[PDB]
Amino acid sequence: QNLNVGLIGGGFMGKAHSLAYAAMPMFFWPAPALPVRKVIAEANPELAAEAARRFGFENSTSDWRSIIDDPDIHVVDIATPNHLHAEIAIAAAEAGKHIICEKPLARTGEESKAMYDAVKDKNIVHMVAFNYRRTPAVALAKKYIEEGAIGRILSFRGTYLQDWSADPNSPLSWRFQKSIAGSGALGDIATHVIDMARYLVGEFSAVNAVLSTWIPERPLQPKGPVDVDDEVMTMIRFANGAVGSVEATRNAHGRNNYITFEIHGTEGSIVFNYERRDELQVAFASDQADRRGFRTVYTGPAHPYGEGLWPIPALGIGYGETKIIEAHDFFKAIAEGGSVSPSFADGYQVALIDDAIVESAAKESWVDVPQI
Amino acid sequence: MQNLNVGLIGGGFMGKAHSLAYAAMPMFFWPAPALPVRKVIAEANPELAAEAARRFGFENSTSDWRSIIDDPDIHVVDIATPNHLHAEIAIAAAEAGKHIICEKPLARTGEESKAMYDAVKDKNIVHMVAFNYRRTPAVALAKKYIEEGAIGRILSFRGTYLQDWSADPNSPLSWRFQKSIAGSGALGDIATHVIDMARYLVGEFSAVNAVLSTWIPERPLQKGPVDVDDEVMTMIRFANGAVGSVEATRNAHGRNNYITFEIHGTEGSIVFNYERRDELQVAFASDQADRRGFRTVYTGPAHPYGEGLWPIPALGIGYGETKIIEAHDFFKAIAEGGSVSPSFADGYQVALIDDAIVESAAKESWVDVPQI
Amino acid sequence: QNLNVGLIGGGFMGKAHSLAYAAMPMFFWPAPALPVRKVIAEANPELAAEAARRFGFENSTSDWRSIIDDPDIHVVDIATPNHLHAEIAIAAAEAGKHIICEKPLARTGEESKAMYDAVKDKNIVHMVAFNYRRTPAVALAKKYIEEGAIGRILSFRGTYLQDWSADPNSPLSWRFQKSIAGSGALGDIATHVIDMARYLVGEFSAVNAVLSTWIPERPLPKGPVDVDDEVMTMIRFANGAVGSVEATRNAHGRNNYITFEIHGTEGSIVFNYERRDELQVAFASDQADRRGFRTVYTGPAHPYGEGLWPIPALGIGYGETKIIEAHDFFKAIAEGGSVSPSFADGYQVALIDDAIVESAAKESWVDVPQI
Amino acid sequence: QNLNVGLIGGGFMGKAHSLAYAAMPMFFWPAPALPVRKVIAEANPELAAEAARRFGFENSTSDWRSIIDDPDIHVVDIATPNHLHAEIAIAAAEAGKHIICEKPLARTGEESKAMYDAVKDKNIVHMVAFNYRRTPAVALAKKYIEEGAIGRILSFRGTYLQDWSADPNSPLSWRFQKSIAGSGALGDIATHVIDMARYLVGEFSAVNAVLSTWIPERPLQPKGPVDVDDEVMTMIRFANGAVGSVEATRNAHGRNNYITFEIHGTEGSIVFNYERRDELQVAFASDQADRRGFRTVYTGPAHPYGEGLWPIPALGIGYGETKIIEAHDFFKAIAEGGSVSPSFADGYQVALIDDAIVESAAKESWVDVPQISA
Ligand SMILES: NC(=O)C1=CN([C@@H]2O[C@H](COP(=O)(O)OP(=O)(O)OC[C@H]3O[C@@H](n4cnc5c(N)ncnc54)[C@H](O)[C@@H]3O)[C@@H](O)[C@H]2O)C=CC1
Ligand SMILES: NC(=O)C1=CN([C@@H]2O[C@H](COP(=O)(O)OP(=O)(O)OC[C@H]3O[C@@H](n4cnc5c(N)ncnc54)[C@H](O)[C@@H]3O)[C@@H](O)[C@H]2O)C=CC1
Ligand SMILES: NC(=O)C1=CN([C@@H]2O[C@H](COP(=O)(O)OP(=O)(O)OC[C@H]3O[C@@H](n4cnc5c(N)ncnc54)[C@H](O)[C@@H]3O)[C@@H](O)[C@H]2O)C=CC1
Ligand SMILES: NC(=O)C1=CN([C@@H]2O[C@H](COP(=O)(O)OP(=O)(O)OC[C@H]3O[C@@H](n4cnc5c(N)ncnc54)[C@H](O)[C@@H]3O)[C@@H](O)[C@H]2O)C=CC1
Repeated sequence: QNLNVGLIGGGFMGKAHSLAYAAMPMFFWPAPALPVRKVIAEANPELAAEAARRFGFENSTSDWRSIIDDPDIHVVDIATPNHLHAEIAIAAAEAGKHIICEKPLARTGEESKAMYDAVKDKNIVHMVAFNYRRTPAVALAKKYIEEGAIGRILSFRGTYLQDWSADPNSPLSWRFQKSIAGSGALGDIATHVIDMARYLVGEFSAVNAVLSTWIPERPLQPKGPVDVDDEVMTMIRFANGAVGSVEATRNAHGRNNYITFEIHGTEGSIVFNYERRDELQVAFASDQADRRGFRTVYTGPAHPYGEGLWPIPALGIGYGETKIIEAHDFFKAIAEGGSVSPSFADGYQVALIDDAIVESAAKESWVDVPQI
Repeated sequence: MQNLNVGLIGGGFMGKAHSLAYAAMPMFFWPAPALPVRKVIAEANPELAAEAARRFGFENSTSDWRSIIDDPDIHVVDIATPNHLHAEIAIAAAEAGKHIICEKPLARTGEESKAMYDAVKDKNIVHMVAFNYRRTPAVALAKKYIEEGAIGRILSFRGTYLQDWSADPNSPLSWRFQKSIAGSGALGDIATHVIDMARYLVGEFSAVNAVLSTWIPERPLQKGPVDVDDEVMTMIRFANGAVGSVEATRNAHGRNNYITFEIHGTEGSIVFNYERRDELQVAFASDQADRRGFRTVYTGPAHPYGEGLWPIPALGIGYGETKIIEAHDFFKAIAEGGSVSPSFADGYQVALIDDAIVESAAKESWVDVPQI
Repeated sequence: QNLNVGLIGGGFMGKAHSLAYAAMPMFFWPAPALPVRKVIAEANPELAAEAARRFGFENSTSDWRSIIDDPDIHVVDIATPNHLHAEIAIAAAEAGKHIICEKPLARTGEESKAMYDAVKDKNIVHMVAFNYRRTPAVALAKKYIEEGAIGRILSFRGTYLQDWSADPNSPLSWRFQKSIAGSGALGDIATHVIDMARYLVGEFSAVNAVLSTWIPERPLPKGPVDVDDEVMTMIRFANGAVGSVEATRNAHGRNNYITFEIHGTEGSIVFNYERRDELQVAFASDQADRRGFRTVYTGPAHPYGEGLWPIPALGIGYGETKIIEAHDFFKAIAEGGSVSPSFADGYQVALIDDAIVESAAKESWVDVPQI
Repeated sequence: QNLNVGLIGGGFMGKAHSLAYAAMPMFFWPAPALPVRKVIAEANPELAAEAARRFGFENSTSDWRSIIDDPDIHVVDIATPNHLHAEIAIAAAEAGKHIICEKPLARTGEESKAMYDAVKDKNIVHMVAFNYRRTPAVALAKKYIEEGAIGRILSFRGTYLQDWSADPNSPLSWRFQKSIAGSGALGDIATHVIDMARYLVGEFSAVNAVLSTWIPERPLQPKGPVDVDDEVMTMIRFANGAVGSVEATRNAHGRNNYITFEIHGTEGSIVFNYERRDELQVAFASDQADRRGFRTVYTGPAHPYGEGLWPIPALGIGYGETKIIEAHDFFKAIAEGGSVSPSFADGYQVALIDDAIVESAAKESWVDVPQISA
């Protein structure tokens, strides 16, 4: 069975998404369904037609509403900047389309809520693209935790450290503009870590945070204001009694895409570093005392999703494989008439955690995270 | 834009990696040198062939590879079969005036490989052997440092390829363990990748001195004998006067896809580990005395091929990106009427090196490597 | 010149300190002064006598006051549990003796204050034994920072993760009893990280903390743990940087994992004591195609390198940190100078700990009093 | 019991040796015996007196013969360059002293044979100072192998890679002079790896090697010739049927004290890197399939020698602890009327391997390695 995709935005995530739709059935065969790259929307006709050629779409448009109104489109895939997520998803939901939307779901908790409300009562699959939790090593961590293999979780530490804008001469873009992005590091990269904490540990009860801006204006490439955070650090109380912290920054020289976590359980520990994403480190307390420590486990056929990936460990997982697994599970949900995680429910919950972090930093005090 | 019809022969492991490369290359390298059309796939029987076409997105399928050779509208023949069919298929393709990419090793013996070289060497066709690991961005970056003189003159090279997927004696007797099909075991299957790297980064081999080992002499079928090497180690004299060694094995517990090198130059060193392929390690002698050592460099836009890959370092290179780069350079050679490296000339030189290694092991002496 | 040492405590730190006194001049020659292991005190005569023979002291005693009252003694070295730090240090200061005291300085801010007040108007050398800041790699980090090589510091992350007590059957030693220890992970190990932060970044302005006890009772029949197993705190530095420190006794796979990561405007530095020979430094100024963390092995080219091993990676262990400590302590004494960290630093750390405890109790930011 | 030590030479090993004697009882208590730093010899009386003060020796001399002839000296510790090991050890053995000698035992197999022949019938403890095998990680690897925990050994790889002389302006010290040193990288650093190979895998059956000199002259401490190898690589056939190789060099930028090995067994693998000596990496085939790989094990109380070292893993092993452990075992053998490994027998076997490597390199052929009993 074919599912006709309408992809809105042909930039960085347009590419990664197009790769996923091209490759997914090659990896996961027989596929839950066959993606058809039907129409791509971009900001003007020339951009759109060029994107269609590059990414292999059958049609282009400069008006995304023409995708919403097309009765032959089954999936709407939102790959635009954060300011258009809600308007597009809400239209798509009203037209009864399945939706994958890039993170953060929207710019604020309130805007995210409207998207969740728009889908929560329809029999459509809705997904927020936190692809990093589908790194096989992160799925392997989940497996170990659910089996009890590290016991009860005490403590979680999570980072997302980057440096692509660590230079003040690096130009202003929508990622530095509150009106567009909603927040800086918090929305752009801390949300990936937060989803990861929710996935592996559980729901957040409360946060206590500090937001920092290090580079308050950038050249327009003549300068404009950066009115978002460059860096966030937050302590966390988890609803199950665990404690933790998350730190994200755009200003860590030497750190490129350093999404990490360290989890301490009563019977073991798990460490992950996405810069070496093929590896998961796991220390089991039950190891004999003279041979006890972290094992470096390379993901392959024996680990979650391994049947759909490469025939030996360390043949190498890249960014693409994570989007491929994401597309697979999205399509599986559609084909099976089920739901997928993370959904717009997960999207909205994160946006509420973001609001709580901002409020916490403003008031310099603990803030309870409202639940869903 | 120029569209080239590909006939792929084999829909196994490399059939998948190759299909991914043909679907993805234009998305990464845009504007593309030419657009691959997945036109026909050949497999061992008609049911296999049709299923592989559905899986890998080929328009047509056949159980007979000759029908690809004889089809005037196929521009590219891509040989992804086991080693016993490389020569017959490439020689047919050459005679039909097709561009050819052939999986490594080029064939089972030096003499088979020579017949393939002789068939293409005086034709105006692009011919390539699929030593894709040299197109890991980290390896291309190593080449850049070297050719720039940034580590000075090369003194010594150490290369490995350590695996463990058949380290269990109950792993069965596939074609890779059968000399009549494979030609050799670890030597032809995995040492050739390291030998190609050594030729690319250091230069031509002058002599070798080797030991071949078989640790598991019989396996279950699907009982039968293993008549190839499980492991090879060889010393090398390079024609430029550097020294080195290469070691490959199927029997190193904990080693998954551990293709590595370490190069010592007069002014620096380079160390590469494919299990962490995003990284190149480089130590420059020119560093100030109190801040000298190996730098871990993560590949991205600033490094070779980076313009066609991901927007920041450590977003993550996998196996697929190496095949995408290989496909890009193959197609660029075709579009531009040039040649590509490594070619059948390279494939044949490596077959001669393997033969010299076998001779060496048998005679327990240094053997000069014949030049093509 | 000889400096006569009176060492109080013959346990773990007794052994490390005795090693430092025995080895320091072999390493740093000519030496600032020659340590004489003159008297070791222990808790009873037989322990003391055995400790003097094991550690090579001229004399033993089962009464630490015999050291204070011995006019031959130049140096009092306090290697007892935390409850005796204050009374011993104060008596030694009143006797005009140079003092090194193990961390934490005392059990609380107030007890620490008494120790500081006893030395602050004197010119004796007083030192608190935060020896991890004298790992050569950490001193290297300080050098890079002071040179401006990573620019201005924005952010600090520090850990001390251990697991020696992660098993609930691990017994109720003095480190788990508030009356003796003062606090748990916070006093015992987080203080090393706080010291490193103060050394590399600067003074703490405010803290916001959470304290956790995971294992509330232990075999002595059992008894209650009334200290923290784990602490995490956010930090505002006086200079405007931000950071955090995390320490725990409950991290399976982590043995002596005292680490930091510093983000400056022109570079980053990472250190991991479990691989203490290494310092990781990333300079923004690296050419754009060869930029990232370089792993620097400490040796002759690096701070303290003239007194250590002749090549990098010959190997620094725990003892070398203590030897360097002793070296600088004795150099201060012999020149009539002061040493860092002093009891001023020890007391400042003790104020930071009190602010951390207070912060955790009140679940709010607390300003750190300055001495 | 007190054992009087006469140390000959107060250079770099003088210091590490003096540390071992001063510290060993603090770590391993009760001690087998108490080392006494009685007399140190150096090459002139001013050096000797200065060394005695630096290293805490009671007495000094400029004539090491006065240590041999001193009836109150129990232990002779030879820490000179390679050219004096033999003359000193042979005189100490004839005088009935216990002996620890620095590696390599002597300059050649023949000279090493003389040393072994002088001790093998005497009732003395004799030791060659291959201290790196007493890194606790390496002792741990021995434990795993002897237990059968990685099965039968198929393959061994060892390196000793350094760069302290990778600048050709680094001066022509004795280490670059064949007449003093006997060989370059081979004798100075490959011998440590060869000892580990013997200890962990077994005896060598044959070798096939290449020796390289990259920098053929250096400034004198005007220039002189370097007439030793900078670099060695050798393939190995082990007597038990395992294969392997060893590589050592003075010319590897970024490598400081990179003594490593990788061992492949039928049921697991072991990897060690001295630049991170606190760690041993071990991969067990028996791990469940979804949690299988190299474990990074930090050495401490649970591991060999752990009762004498630090109370938790990763408090930190440095070079000195290896010398302490070495002195512990040496004194233990003296105190118990026993012997220790590696002895002059082992020293001589290594010198024979070196000779075979040299010969192999010159003939470009496999050379069988004689056993010390031949
Ligand atoms: N899951 C992940 O790992 C990542 C997610 N993201 C998210 O993906 C989304 C897109 O980010 P990037 O692709 O990096 O941004 P980008 O700036 O590379 O591309 C966004 C594209 O949106 C197009 N666009 C703008 N207005 C439009 C309109 N009215 N109609 C059609 N197209 C329009 C632009 O022309 C541009 O090409 C963002 O929400 C971002 O937060 C971004 C990077 C990674
Ligand atoms: N460059 C690299 O990194 C790698 C290269 N290789 C090489 O690729 C080649 C294929 O290896 P794999 O894909 O691993 O083998 P495979 O066994 O996974 O697949 C080979 C396929 O060839 C098909 N085949 C056999 N006879 C055929 C015929 N007459 N016509 C059409 N198809 C036929 C089989 O049905 C099978 O599906 C080999 O030469 C191997 O050495 C393999 C793995 C990796
Ligand atoms: N890296 C570092 O700087 C470390 C510092 N420490 C600190 O060192 C101090 C001692 O710790 P450890 O040596 O590990 O404890 P420990 O329990 O090993 O030894 C303490 C010794 O003090 C002795 N003692 C008790 N009362 C005494 C008295 N009245 N007179 C003489 N001796 C007495 C005990 O008999 C015991 O042998 C503590 O303040 C601790 O916080 C401990 C470990 C490491
Ligand atoms: N086990 C290990 O890890 C190491 C072993 N070694 C070995 O230890 C030995 C000494 O090497 P280093 O200490 O590095 O050399 P060095 O050159 O630092 O010291 C040698 C000392 O021997 C002294 N000496 C020379 N002739 C003498 C005489 N007739 N009487 C008394 N002393 C005399 C010299 O004055 C010099 O101070 C060598 O055999 C070397 O191969 C060296 C370094 C490390």
